[PDB]
Amino acid sequence: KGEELFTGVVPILVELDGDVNGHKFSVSGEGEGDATFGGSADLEDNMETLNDNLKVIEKADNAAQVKDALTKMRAAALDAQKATPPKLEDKSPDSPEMKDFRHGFDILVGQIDDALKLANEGKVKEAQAAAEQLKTTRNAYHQKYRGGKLTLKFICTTGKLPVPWPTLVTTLVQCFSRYPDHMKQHDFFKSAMPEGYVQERTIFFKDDGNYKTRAEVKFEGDTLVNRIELKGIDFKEDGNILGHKLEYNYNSHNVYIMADKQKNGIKVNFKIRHNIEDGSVQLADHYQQNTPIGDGPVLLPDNHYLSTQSALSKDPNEKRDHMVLLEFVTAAGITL
Ligand code: HEM
Repeated sequence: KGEELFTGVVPILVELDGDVNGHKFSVSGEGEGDATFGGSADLEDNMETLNDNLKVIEKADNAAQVKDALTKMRAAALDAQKATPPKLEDKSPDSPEMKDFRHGFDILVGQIDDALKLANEGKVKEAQAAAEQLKTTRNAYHQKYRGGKLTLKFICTTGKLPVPWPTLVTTLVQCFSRYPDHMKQHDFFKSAMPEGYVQERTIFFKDDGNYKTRAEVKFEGDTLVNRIELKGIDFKEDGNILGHKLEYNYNSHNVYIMADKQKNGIKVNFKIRHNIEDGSVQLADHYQQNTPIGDGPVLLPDNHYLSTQSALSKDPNEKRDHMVLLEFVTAAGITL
């Protein structure tokens, strides 16, 4: 059926026309997605350890906490180094790709030791700053070896963007989520293809204006395309959106999905958390429905959720206003 069109890498194109508070603009993006699910219990678990202990470091007060945490990551690293990631199952253990994979953890352990030295000395601040640089390695290596890669570069084609890039992330292809083999009957998104689906949202920015978006996601030839119109009203000119007070980063979220039998579709809600420069957080409340375009039948799911992670970055050679996006996403909430 429609999931078959996602079994390999798929080229993507994104076009957005926006008007916020009268500020018109256009964003155009291209890239690819890779929705196939493959998983390793061992890596999953090593990666959980790594992930949790980084957060412990970020919030820690004293060196004792940071040392303890860094030591635990180091074990996970060396253990993760012996695994075979799902993306490289078919590769020889001594292949160039598997060597690079292992080399990724040689860098990572190197960086951890750097952070250990600073921690042992009592330099908690400096250690936390050295712990941050691990993220760069994670991002580089996730982009080569982690499953479900969605990758896209977006350019503001009308010049300077009058809203922060982070606020447009959600709007700018949930058909590229990884549904685990047992949850494949709950994947509305892929099921609707190639005729595709209409995706509508209202996004309420706490104590500021709202965005209201309408989009068509469908295959145009071999490309999965996402085309959106977006109106923003009621934004405050010294607010976080129009005042450009949002940090250039993105958090991880749960996206809650349920069937909407009335509309042969799905209703969807979540709350995006946008970090602000001063240290505060600004909530973006998402209300969403999806409706098929075609008359063909479509999988209506049970309650479940998508778990998301995103890295935002820049192309050092790009002079236009832009955003590079790396994103991994997995359906969850239903066992065997
Ligand atoms: C501090 C650094 C890192 C963190 C915080 C981190 C975190 C994570 C997280 C949270 C996941 C998702 C696990 C899940 O889906 O349950 C993951 C997956 C993965 N990571 Fe990392 N990671 C880091 C570094 C690396 C490095 C250096 C590599 C490669 C050398 C790597 C390779 C992978 C792979 C292949 C997956 C997919 C696991 C699977 O699907 O079985 N990671 N990581």
